[PDB]
Amino acid sequence: TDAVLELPAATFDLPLSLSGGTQTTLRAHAGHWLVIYFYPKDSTPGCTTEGLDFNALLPEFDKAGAKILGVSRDSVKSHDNFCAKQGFAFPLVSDGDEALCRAFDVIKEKNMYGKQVLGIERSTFLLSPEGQVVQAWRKVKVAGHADAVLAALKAHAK
Ligand SMILES: [Cl-]
Ligand code: NA
Ligand code: NA
Repeated sequence: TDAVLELPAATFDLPLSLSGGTQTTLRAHAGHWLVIYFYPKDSTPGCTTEGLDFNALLPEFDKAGAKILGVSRDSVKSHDNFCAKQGFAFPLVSDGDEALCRAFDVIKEKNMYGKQVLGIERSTFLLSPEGQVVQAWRKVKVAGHADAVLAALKAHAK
């Protein structure tokens, strides 16, 4: 009923490779809120702006007991370099095979260049403590986004 998106059961058990060399799974986050933001490419202007915006708000996400994960299909090493350069204090998922991206349906197609071109569409999701996707943002406008996600989280968590 409150879900806005249904994920395959297996999604919650996918091993997600993180910056720093460990793995997580969505099921491992049971009991707390989780913000999952998808972005197209490490170390590009919009993606850097977005990551820095979330990073600045971490204490506010902490107040709600929430954790954040950023996701792109860049490698672990790329993610390590991006985190270190920018000072991010939350993890980045290296979704190299786009398994997590496909589960959230963020790989979108555009007819361009006389081709059918597939890519990550900037998108964010709020996952409840019981693993329901209760809010989505797609074709994300970076400016103001992290603030809006925090506000929505607070509204849902209260
Ligand atoms: Cl959705
Ligand atoms: Na960088
Ligand atoms: Na969760």
